[PDB]
Amino acid sequence: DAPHLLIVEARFYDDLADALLDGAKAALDEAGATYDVVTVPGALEIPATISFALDGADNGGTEYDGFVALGTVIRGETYHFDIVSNESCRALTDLSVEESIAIGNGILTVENEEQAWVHARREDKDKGGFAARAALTMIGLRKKFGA
Amino acid sequence: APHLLIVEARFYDDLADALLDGAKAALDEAGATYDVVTVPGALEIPATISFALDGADNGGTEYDGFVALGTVIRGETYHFDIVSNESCRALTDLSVEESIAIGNGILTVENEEQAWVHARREDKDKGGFAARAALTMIGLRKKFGA
Amino acid sequence: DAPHLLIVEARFYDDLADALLDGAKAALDEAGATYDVVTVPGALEIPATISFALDGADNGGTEYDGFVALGTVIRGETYHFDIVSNESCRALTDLSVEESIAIGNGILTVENEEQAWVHARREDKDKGGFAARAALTMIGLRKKFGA
Amino acid sequence: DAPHLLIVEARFYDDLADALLDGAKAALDEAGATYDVVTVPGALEIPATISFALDGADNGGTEYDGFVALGTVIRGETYHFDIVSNESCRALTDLSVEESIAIGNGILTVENEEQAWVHARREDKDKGGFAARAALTMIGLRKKFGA
Amino acid sequence: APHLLIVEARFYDDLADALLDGAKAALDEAGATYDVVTVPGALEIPATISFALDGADNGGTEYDGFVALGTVIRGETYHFDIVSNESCRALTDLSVEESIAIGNGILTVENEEQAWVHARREDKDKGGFAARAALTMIGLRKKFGA
Ligand SMILES: [Ca+2]
Ligand SMILES: [Ca+2]
Ligand SMILES: [Ca+2]
Ligand SMILES: [Ca+2]
Ligand SMILES: [Ca+2]
Repeated sequence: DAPHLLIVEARFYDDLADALLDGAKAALDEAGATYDVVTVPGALEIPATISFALDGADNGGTEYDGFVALGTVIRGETYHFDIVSNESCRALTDLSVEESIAIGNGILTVENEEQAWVHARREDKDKGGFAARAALTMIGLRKKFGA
Repeated sequence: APHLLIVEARFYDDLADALLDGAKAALDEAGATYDVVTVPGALEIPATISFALDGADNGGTEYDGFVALGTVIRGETYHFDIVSNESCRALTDLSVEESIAIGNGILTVENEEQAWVHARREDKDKGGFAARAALTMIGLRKKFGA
Repeated sequence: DAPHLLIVEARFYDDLADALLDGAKAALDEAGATYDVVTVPGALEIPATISFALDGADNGGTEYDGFVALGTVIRGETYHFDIVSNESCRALTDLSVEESIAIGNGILTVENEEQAWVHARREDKDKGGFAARAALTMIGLRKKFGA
Repeated sequence: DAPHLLIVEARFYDDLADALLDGAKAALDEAGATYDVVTVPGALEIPATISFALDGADNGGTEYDGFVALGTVIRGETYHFDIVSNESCRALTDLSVEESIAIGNGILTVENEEQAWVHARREDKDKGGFAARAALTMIGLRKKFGA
Repeated sequence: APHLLIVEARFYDDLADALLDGAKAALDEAGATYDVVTVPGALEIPATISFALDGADNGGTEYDGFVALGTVIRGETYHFDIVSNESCRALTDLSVEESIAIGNGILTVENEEQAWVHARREDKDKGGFAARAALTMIGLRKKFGA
């Protein structure tokens, strides 16, 4: 009965990811919703992962009620960052419309390493927390419309 | 009479009301009915409409059009610009893809001040214009027999 | 027998829109093509409008040979303009590919009122006319390939 | 038996376009491939044209083995150059994946007339020849995977 | 064992060799096999993978995953950010659209020096990471039973 979410986390900063993962798990537990957790090389692999789960569920696998996307992108000195942030947000959003699914977007786009934690921890910004609530919020509507 | 679905994203309850007020007014004045749901951000509006569309395919509410409302001010963080482009993009695509009437009332201003100059139905009434856009599209959608 | 296209115009500035429309109409008349005209609030609603026409044609509705999209986007003070410029273009481009249809893109993106007129007027740059001519060229290619 | 490609050229600057087309045609000649040439007014019209060709093939029309897209965008005064550059590239790439086709991308995006010649001329950068060759390369990979 | 298709876009033969080397090493180390095909630019990579997928359908090689390699060095012109943007965009979509495992090894650096820092396996081993990324995605793809 209680929604079972699939948390897809992209981690390069074990410390940071742990903050978001905790943040997301926090809000989810308080809401009393079960969940699994898979790990991917980067934010860009999050969409495909969700896509894998949907395909699996269509083959009798776990039929998730919603998904939470966690990851951290910091704009360093290389150009391989602005692209990740944009395209990940784009893919996730399209996937959400295309597959008519609930997806909490916790892919944080931070400038420096500092803001990464400000937004990471659940005590401060708790962006991982909002992601879960967003997910559940979306799961709620998804249910409401009986999609 | 057209039954619209108003999907709003709200972070600043206040600003969101000026917009929902505008949208609701415009729809009321045109004699259109509607339901209202809420989402945490502009980016979730596309998916919400998607749900409604799927839901209607399974005996759910058969909406005639949609009204998207939200506010995205460019502050300092980068999690603003991207939200603005994608929301607009996803909404536009959704409308073409599903061939549906969508009133785009997602505001993209530079500051809190410009937000109300667009929100309040006393000013630019962006919410009202969005609702009217929706109605316009619904009318076009019918005229063509889509 | 002669090409019949659907002019979809987004009109905020009534005068500018009349100028573009005059341009589009003059070019279409000159080639011997016919057309219907529908109005929408903004450039962003043109792709869907065309989408409506295509659907309606699949239901015994009007069968257009091509489309002309007319609109005027003036980079004002608000940031809500560069978005309309990009997406309208991208949305139209995709639609033309996705649906293999002839679309003259006459959505102007100008810096101000002055350039709007410089571009909208048939007497000057005639973008409405060029968009119509582009639609006609595309219809020609479309017929040539037998699509 | 030799590859037969369709060259879709966006033609605005006649001389540059001729250089470009000369580069492509020469590259296709040297490899023994044949080609048809169609003209559109802008780069944004190339993807759809290719779309028509594909639709026509299904309708008993000419079956092409690959496509060469030629065009020249020079960042000038209008803001309708950054959009054309990105969206045409995006549209073509998207089209190549979606339809699994061989497309040589010779749409040039240069800062000025001088660089346009440096790139367009077969005797220099020969971007037209590169695109025609890129197209033949993709046709080769296409046959290789038996697609 | 997994059989991958490495699609490399190569202009700078030296950098390409680095990435390829790094990718092959990471795949052999995991016991995965692979075929290598070469394209002119990063933008042809998505379509190449598309050809593979297509060919599989006709009794052609069935790949369990793909590794895309290329290096886009932002020069003095802006026609590098386009290639960089659209290739990353196209691969991400193909991975979602076809639900396949794709290791993104397309490098987007500021200068040549950085390319080598990312290309060399002794360094940031981006080629190896893309290959590893692909394996991970293959594992996950298996886990969910995609
Ligand atoms: Ca002046
Ligand atoms: Ca010089
Ligand atoms: Ca095939
Ligand atoms: Ca090891
Ligand atoms: Ca097979």
